[PDB]
Amino acid sequence: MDLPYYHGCLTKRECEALLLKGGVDGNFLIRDSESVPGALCLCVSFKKLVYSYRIFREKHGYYRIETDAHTPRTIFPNLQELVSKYGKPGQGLVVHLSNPIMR
Amino acid sequence: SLTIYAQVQK
Repeated sequence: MDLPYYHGCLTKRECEALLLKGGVDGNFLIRDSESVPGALCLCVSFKKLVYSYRIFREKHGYYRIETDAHTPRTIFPNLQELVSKYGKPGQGLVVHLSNPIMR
Repeated sequence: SLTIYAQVQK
């Protein structure tokens, strides 16, 4: 991958160091998941903590963000359209996506 | 850690 806010070389602590000493809730980036290998994590700052949402790549190249058990399966044909959705308030996250931390 | 894992809710 290719997008500016996707960091691939990036530990959890490193990302938390870059998200928290950012300032505003709404700081976000994408990184590789450490728990589910091959998955991604949308990470955003909110209330002095990072909130991570795993992203699964599926069969035909879809991106499937982890939704809870009472929320419809929500998939995106690419990654910028997933980030485009969560830039809008009240979409299911703890805070919407405001400030991209670039690599 | 200082990361909370969460799921989308809408």
